[PDB]
Amino acid sequence: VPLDGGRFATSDLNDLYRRVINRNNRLKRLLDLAAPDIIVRNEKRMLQEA
Amino acid sequence: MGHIELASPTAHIWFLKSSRIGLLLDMPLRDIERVLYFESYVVIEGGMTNLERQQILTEEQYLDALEEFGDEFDAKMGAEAIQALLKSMDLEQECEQL
Amino acid sequence: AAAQVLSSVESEIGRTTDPVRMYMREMGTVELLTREGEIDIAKRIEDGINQVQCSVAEYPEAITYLLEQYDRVEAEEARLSDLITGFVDPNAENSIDPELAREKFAELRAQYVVTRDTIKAKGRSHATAQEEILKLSEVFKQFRLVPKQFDYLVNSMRVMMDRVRTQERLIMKLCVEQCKMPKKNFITLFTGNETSDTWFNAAIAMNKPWSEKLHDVSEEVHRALQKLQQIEEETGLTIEQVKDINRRMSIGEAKARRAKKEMVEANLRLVISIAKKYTNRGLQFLDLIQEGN
Amino acid sequence: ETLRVDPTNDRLSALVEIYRMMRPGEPPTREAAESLFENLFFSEDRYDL
Repeated sequence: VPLDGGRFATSDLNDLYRRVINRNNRLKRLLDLAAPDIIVRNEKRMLQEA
Repeated sequence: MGHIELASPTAHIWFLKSSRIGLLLDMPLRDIERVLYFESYVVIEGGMTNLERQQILTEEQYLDALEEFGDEFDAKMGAEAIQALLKSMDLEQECEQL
Repeated sequence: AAAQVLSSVESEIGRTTDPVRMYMREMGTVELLTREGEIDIAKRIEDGINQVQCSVAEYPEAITYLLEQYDRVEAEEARLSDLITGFVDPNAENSIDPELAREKFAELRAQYVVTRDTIKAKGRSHATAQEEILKLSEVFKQFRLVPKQFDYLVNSMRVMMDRVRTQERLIMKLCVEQCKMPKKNFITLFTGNETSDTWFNAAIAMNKPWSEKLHDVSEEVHRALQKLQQIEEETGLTIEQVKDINRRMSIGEAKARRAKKEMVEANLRLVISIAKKYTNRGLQFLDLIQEGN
Repeated sequence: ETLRVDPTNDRLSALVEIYRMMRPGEPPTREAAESLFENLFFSEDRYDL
């Protein structure tokens, strides 16, 4: 929601959703680009964190 | 509500860390993670009994058995392989034995 | 010999909950190449790239598709859009000057119709005909196609390998599963006859009483022959001549991806080198790395 | 009797242990096992009594 002087305010679920969509996006961008699995593995463990 | 497809199926944490998935599969919780974290393969369906099912196989010995059996064996690594471990077994049959 | 410092220590890893020390565990195992590994494999990357460019040079329609698209844009009387970037583009080994795509374009007509009569006359695998199809492969690899439009011309066979193979699969899923034909004899006829319905009763001629009860699907087996031969009827190019492009392009492609696994993993920690000079808390330690890869 | 229960015998395995606890996970080499214990109780810039 907007606070007063241009500053805003967010719950902790907004940003924690952002770290899952991008990892569900970067993993999408790796598979088509014929990536090495050592990249595809380290993408997968960041989603497991996320 | 919104919904996202996941690229690979990933495990739920409240049925991992609590244990409900090792106790369900006869495996330690520490001996699950090495299969999840892309360190060690696990036997999906061993038609050949040289490796018994549910085995923590390093990448070194991974080449050793591959040349022996080719494609006649089954071994994957990751949290979709643990979906494949949960997929294989039978509820009522494995309840019959206990 | 660096696998044991993993496997005698990944047997004893300190219940490691951090995934960076899993990734940094692996990326230090590949040994770094100096001053020549980035050169002789830069050949091998490029060698397999232009191995494909000889095997896509064989498909007689793929050259003419490029022309028939070039026949469209320049004859629309006004075209300097983003198409003319991705086209033919012969490189000197660019604004496409409309004087030089005409005087350097006469040869793709004299290499077109001459390369028709000699393969028509007295042999298509003919040796004297071969050295004009060998001459056709000269004037096309200097026509270095931009990879935006080139991947389509590679993809034009990939959809035809499958359309062959699914029409191979539509013989195996429709007969072998149900009528119980043992496959040790069908592999004699794929190079045996492979043209028309002369093999169809020939496997019935081997009596074998599963082969008698075959009057319900009489309109169902060689029907699928006429549509796999529609690939023959649309191309005019024989089936193992497809399978000498399907087996000749992959080796150029299984050289490329195989070599890039060497060109990437020897240099994985140069990616982490710059990855800590923008390490300010925008995303993560790892979200820059997997972006940097 | 403390030397009874010890796994190691010299410096080249002592810096192994200081590596194999203070930095878990990582496959230990020589200088990274030297340069750690150098810097924990003998570094100027990272220690001051």
